[PDB]
Amino acid sequence: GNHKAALTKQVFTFASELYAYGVREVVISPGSRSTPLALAFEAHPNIKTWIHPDERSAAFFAVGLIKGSERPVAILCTSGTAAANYTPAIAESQISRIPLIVLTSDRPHELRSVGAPQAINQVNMFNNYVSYEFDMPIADDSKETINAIYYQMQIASQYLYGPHKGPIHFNLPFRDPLTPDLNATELLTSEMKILPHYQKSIDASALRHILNKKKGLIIVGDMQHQEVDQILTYSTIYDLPILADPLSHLRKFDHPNVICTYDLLFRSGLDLNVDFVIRVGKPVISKKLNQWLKKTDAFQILVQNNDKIDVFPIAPDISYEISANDFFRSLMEDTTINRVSWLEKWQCLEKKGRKEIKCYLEQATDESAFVGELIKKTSEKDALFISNSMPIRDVDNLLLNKNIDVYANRGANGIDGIVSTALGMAVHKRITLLIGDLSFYHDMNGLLMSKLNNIQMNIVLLNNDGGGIFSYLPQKESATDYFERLFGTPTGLDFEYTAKLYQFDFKRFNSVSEFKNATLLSETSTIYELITNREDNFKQHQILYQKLSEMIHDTL
Amino acid sequence: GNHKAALTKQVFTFASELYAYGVREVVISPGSRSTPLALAFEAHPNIKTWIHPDERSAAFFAVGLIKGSERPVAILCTSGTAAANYTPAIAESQISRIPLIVLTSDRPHELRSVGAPQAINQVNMFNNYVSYEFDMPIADDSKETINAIYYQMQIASQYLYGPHKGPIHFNLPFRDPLTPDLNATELLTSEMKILPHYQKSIDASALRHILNKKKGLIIVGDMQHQEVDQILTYSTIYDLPILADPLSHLRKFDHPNVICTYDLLFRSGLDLNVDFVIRVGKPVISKKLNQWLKKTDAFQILVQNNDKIDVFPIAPDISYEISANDFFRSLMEDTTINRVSWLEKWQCLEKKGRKEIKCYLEQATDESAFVGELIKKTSEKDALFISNSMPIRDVDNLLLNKNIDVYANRGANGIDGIVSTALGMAVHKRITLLIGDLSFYHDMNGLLMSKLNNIQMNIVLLNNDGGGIFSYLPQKESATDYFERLFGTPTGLDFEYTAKLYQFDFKRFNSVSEFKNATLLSETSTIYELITNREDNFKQHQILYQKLSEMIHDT
Amino acid sequence: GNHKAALTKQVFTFASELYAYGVREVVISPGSRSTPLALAFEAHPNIKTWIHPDERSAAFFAVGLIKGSERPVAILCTSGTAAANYTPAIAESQISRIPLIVLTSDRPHELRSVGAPQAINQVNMFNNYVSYEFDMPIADDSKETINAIYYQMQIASQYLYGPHKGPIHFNLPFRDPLTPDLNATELLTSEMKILPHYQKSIDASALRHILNKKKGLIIVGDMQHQEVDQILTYSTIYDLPILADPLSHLRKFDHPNVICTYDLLFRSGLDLNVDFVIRVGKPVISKKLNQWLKKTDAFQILVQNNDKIDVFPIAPDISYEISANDFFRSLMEDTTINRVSWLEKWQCLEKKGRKEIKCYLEQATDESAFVGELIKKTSEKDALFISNSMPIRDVDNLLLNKNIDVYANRGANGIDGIVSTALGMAVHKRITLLIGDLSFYHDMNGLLMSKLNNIQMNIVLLNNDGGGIFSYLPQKESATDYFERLFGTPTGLDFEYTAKLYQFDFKRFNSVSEFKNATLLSETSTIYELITNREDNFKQHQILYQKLSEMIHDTL
Ligand SMILES: Cc1ncc(C[n+]2csc(CCOP(=O)(O)OP(=O)(O)O)c2C)c(N)n1
Ligand SMILES: Cc1ncc(C[n+]2csc(CCOP(=O)(O)OP(=O)(O)O)c2C)c(N)n1
Ligand SMILES: Cc1ncc(C[n+]2csc(CCOP(=O)(O)OP(=O)(O)O)c2C)c(N)n1
Ligand SMILES: [Ca+2]
Ligand SMILES: [Ca+2]
Ligand SMILES: [Ca+2]
Ligand SMILES: [Cl-]
Ligand code: NA
Ligand code: NA
Ligand code: NA
Repeated sequence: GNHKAALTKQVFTFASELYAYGVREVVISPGSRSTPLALAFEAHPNIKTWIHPDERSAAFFAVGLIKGSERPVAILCTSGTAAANYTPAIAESQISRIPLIVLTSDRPHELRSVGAPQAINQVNMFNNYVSYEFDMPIADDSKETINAIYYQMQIASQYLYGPHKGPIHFNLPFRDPLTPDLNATELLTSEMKILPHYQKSIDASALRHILNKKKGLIIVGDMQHQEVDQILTYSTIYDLPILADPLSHLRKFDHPNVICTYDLLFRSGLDLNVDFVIRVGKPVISKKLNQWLKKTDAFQILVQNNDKIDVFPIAPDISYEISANDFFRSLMEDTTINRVSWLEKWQCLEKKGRKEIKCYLEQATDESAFVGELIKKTSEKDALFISNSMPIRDVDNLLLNKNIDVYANRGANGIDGIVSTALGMAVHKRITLLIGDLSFYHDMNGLLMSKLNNIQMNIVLLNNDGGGIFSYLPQKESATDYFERLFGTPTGLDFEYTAKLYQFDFKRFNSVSEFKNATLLSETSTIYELITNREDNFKQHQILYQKLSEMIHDTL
Repeated sequence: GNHKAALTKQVFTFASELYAYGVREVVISPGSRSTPLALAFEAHPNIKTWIHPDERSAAFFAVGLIKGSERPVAILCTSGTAAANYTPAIAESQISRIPLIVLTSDRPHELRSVGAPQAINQVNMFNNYVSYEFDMPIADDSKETINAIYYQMQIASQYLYGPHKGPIHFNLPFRDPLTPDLNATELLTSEMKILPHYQKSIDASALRHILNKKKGLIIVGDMQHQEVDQILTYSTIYDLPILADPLSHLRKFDHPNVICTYDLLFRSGLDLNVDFVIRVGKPVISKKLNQWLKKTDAFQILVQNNDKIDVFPIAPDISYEISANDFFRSLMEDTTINRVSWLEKWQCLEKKGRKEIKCYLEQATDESAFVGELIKKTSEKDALFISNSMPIRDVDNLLLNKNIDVYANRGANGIDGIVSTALGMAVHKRITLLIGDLSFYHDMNGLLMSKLNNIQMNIVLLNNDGGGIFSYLPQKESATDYFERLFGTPTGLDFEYTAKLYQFDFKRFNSVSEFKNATLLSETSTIYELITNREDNFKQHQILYQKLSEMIHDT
Repeated sequence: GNHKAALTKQVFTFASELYAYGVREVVISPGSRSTPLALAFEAHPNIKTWIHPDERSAAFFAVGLIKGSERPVAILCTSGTAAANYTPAIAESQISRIPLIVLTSDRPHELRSVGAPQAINQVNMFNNYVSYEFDMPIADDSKETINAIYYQMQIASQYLYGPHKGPIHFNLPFRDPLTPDLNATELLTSEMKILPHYQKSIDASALRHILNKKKGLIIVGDMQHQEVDQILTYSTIYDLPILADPLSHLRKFDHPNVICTYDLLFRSGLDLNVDFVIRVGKPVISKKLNQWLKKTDAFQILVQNNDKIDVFPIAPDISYEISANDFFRSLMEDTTINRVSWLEKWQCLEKKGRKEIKCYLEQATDESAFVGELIKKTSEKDALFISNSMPIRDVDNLLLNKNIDVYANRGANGIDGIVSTALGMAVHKRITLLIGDLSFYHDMNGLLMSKLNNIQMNIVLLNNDGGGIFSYLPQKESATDYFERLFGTPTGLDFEYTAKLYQFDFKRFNSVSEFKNATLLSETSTIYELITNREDNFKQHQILYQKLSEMIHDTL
């Protein structure tokens, strides 16, 4: 069997070469044309498989496995609309730099024709998002077509780790008959390639005249899956305040120089002249702080550990493509700069601000109170996955010194795929998901992975019956007559039926009090639905956004 | 063994199928990777080859071969930047709807990699301009890789004829070794395909209220390689004036209803009220007429025999995708109205305007005087290829009732590849090329085909040492300190040396008096360089542009 | 009016910010729609313009200015097929990593429509080649239209200098009226931005198990515009032979470990067993050495100082993105071993090989002898620009220890734009061009830059009236009847007329004896045409390709 041999050799060598570069699990979607490679993944004894019927949720689930395992994961689907369902997670992968390996199976080269049944053009179909894309040769007996696997995987490997990391696309034409020879297990190897690892440094001589000024600020944004330890060391030696995003992983250390309440301080009118700012990582969540960067005259230095850097919210004076740890290690040099006065001011504001939050949280009965209680209930060394919209903004204002991790899909900021991404992380981590009802409806299909494979994850569902974030927009007042139809968008759905469909336990609370004396338990994966009111949430959030306004004028 | 026989079969079949759908000649550029299909065309007894070392001029030479033969023509190049040089003529073919078949050879799929030596991405590299692009499978002995030719040639044929006409692209990977079995001549077939022929008609009931209004106008723009006879029939029966562009192929008939001086008329301040206009073809050359279309309140009907209709310069009231003949034929079987005084008003403007042009052409000493003489010197039933920039504007104003044809690359309006396109038509037609010096410089490499292949074609070279069209720009006054350097851009080239290099005879005229008593009949192809001055040309053109202002006010 | 001020503020700020990021030259092509930006470049007192009517040659001319100045250069053209003529130089810039800045002028959105007169789609029209593309907004009075220039310029700057270097695209729509206010000279500023610099390092310990083996080779390909000195330092300490390409810039040092005759050695039948190879830079010219790399089972390391690494001709076992100097200074932490015998075998072969080459050049009378004599004549510390096809193969075989630099277009290996690229380099460096007749005809229009602006550059034209390189192909014997028509392609042109047209001096040599006893350097730029015969060249080259056979007796 000349064809069966070549197809088996190609498909089994490809799966092993994916293993050789770090792939340990794949998410497969059912289909006919994907048969040869699907069987290779299942037969390979060191590649775990996950079968997912929904291609959209499957790709977001794989994004979750990548964020949880810190390894590249591959997805495999058949030809046609299946591949088109990958685009949302591929788009989030592009911005968030997720090493997602997209494999689309195709008809053989001689049979392809755009416009035929189930025949879209798949070659370079993700060109808008990926940095690597290749159309595999058809399998034959020659040595050159096998070496293409080694040749192309070596090129592709530069996009799976380091700063060039991002989604890649292999298009794989397969000729009938499709089923390979399952006896050739000798071609299912488990070798391990040596991966290149670098270390960077910069000469900061021309920068010491800035860094030696007194009123300096370190601003750390999204830093999931990066190391941040040397940021704390530089801050301790040089007395520099750190404004730390929730996704910076820096608030859990309880560092005496970490400022967590900056979004409330700036919202309430904090206005200080600062000499320089060191923006590290992806942008922060705080709308008000990002707007302050577009107004300050401070010297701006941006530090980001990826290629294709974007300088949101404003072009800095210099942009460094380097890891935060390597950057701050180049900056350590004995100097006699006293800025204790500058640091003691920020340490003092943060003290009073942390106190005012605790006073608001004692009298709060709104959605923000529910979020504060979940923060209190989360065990140390555990993790929260926070959905987009308001949950991630409440975490910013409310997470202070708890030793926990928070994760999010803060790349494209979509409300899609949150369930699937959280579940993928729960495969490897102890995580609890916090989500609004619109995102929960968006990726309801994602719960199938919990039902079929018993992935342990509780879900804290905030149900204010629509889009709450829009209450804080000007259209609530300038388009009152159309607000609830265009922006409210209530579903009115009974999510207790969702729990029974996907075999979650269900509990509903109508006040923070019942939530306070309850206990989240890992006996089974359960959905806790907390009922809030969007109008009530807006009123109470307004109270919170101006709580610090008195201390600012008082400290002045 | 099998490889040579599989490669021969695929490549000889592909060449034979191209013949079956209309291809009779190809323009090959040298290279190694293009070996198998290059030898196929040369071996095929009914496919003529042209070998051109400059891929840019080669693609424009193919465009000319298409325009002169009215049959699709293929170009073949090797992998790499050879394919990238095709892009200018591919972009011109997208707008002008030229059925140019673009064949790029590639390395085999298993060896492909963007960034390797001589390795750009050729798959869908012309996606920005073509309506059909295919990456062929590597040659096999199986029937399905051979049937892919029959399958994709049938799909690609819809872009070679009719309204979907335009450029198409095949990327052909070839595996080493690349030489085919030249003795397998049985696979070099010469079948001829039967092809669909349609006729269209529209329901004109909801257009009769417009068409029965008196003050109507038929505006015919670019109609190259299209049939226009029923336009004259409808105009005769219904007393409608025809504002005929030079490229409409209508001015040569000396029809009593064809107005040739509309551009000067509208330049001189014509401001008649019009009930409706029927715009047929691609946009006209006249900037002033296209501005008037953005101002008139007339009912606008657009008629174009091609898909992807663009509606320059303004969206009409209705757009019909139909040939001109099939459009006017569907309106002919109707009753008639009396609009004779409207037709005669226009006929009187044309008679006096033509009399004023004859007067101007006796005094003038500028570039437009040279152009008018060439029209007079052109033998009847012969053709002219007009460059872009000023020459196409001067033909618009000066070509009246002469029985000649005029062609031009009026899609992208590029100054590139003019020489090669003109020579391409010259293989099939009696053609004289009129061209400015900068465009002559641009495609000087295109002259190689005249030397190597003995293409009889004379060249009238209008040399004013720079870009004369920019004299009529507001920058000539508003940016005078920088004008000559930025817009003038003289070369100072002695084009007699170009004539010697490419084995052209040469003659240089400094005045229109010498050119008038000269003769363009030549034993060998020859280059006539006519020396003019850009400022002198600007000043005399402004008199020409305003000449009809007094006669217009006397109507 | 208001439009004239907003337009002026846009183009004057755009041109200044280009200067701020390093642009000093711009090559403008005439057109109407380009008027605003064209006058801005002319009016700017510290940007020099070149005016070129042929966009194809113009873009290759800019490539040469980038190579000569080692700065980014911008090109500007009007709408339509003018931009399409840029494609070949952009393709070469993609592979060779040339920071070519492509500026295409476009109609405003109200007149943007594919199919309209002179209206091709220009936005992302270079998606196939460039690393950055942007469609500028139409100028208006808002500050954000200006701020987009500062924002986008910082992003685009990362593609102009480092390992991410490559062609970038700006499409700029301009609305009538087009003339800017030339009295607003205050907006044409000459600030200079600070640009980041890094130093990388790898952990040599991961390669330890390989680099302690004795039969190791360093193979250095195209390294032009790169630092190369630490390769010599590393090879000296560790006794490693260096096979050096002409474009490696390493042959001009007479380093005891540099091998320049490897190609002839392989052609002459050299067989060798290698423990490891370290491939540095872009691929080597030698077909034999690249074919050998596909057959050896040595451990292979690839090191390139650019992103988007391709691994031609075979997949290495590991590949590093790092400069050669940073890589080898990292390998300098290892202790040495004993491979002195291995080095001696290579040093002895190179000694006899150089004597055999010198012997050949005394006897040869073909195209080869002309090239060998041109190298001898060239002044030291001057430079050659070598065309593709045979001249670059002959320089590989004949260039030994002459103290000169060699440059070429070795990305896409096209025969287009060679003349213009050398001329661009001659503006910043002392260079003589060596080019075959078919490539000379291909870029004949590029000589306009020499007539108009009086660039000093001699041209050595190897005229054999056809494609000489195809003599060495299997087609010469397999399809001999069609060879002259399809591969020879004689033009029969008398290039004395080309010299008169572009105001060059002309001298024609029919014998190597005439050429050896002549003087080339002169006050005026000269075209030296050396008539040779393709058939005799093939035969004499056969003797050269076997001139080193009597030195090879045993496998290395
Ligand atoms: C895929 C996608 N569609 C739409 C949006 C726009 N969007 C942002 S927030 C939001 C509503 C989120 O509602 P919910 O999850 O209930 O949270 P809440 O606003 O109540 O906190 C929408 C539709 C988006 N970000 N992503
Ligand atoms: C490829 C290309 N580049 C630029 C232009 C812009 N352009 C239009 S007309 C013109 C000048 C051409 O001058 P020439 O052919 O000498 O004729 P003249 O204006 O003197 O009549 C130019 C550069 C173009 N049309 N095509
Ligand atoms: C743009 C382009 N077209 C075609 C080729 C294919 N090609 C490579 S070398 C060559 C011949 C070059 O001839 P010439 O400059 O006279 O050099 P010779 O072979 O005689 O040394 C050709 C056509 C190419 N590399 N690039
Ligand atoms: Ca909600
Ligand atoms: Ca001119
Ligand atoms: Ca030659
Ligand atoms: Cl030497
Ligand atoms: Na498995
Ligand atoms: Na033939
Ligand atoms: Na200037």
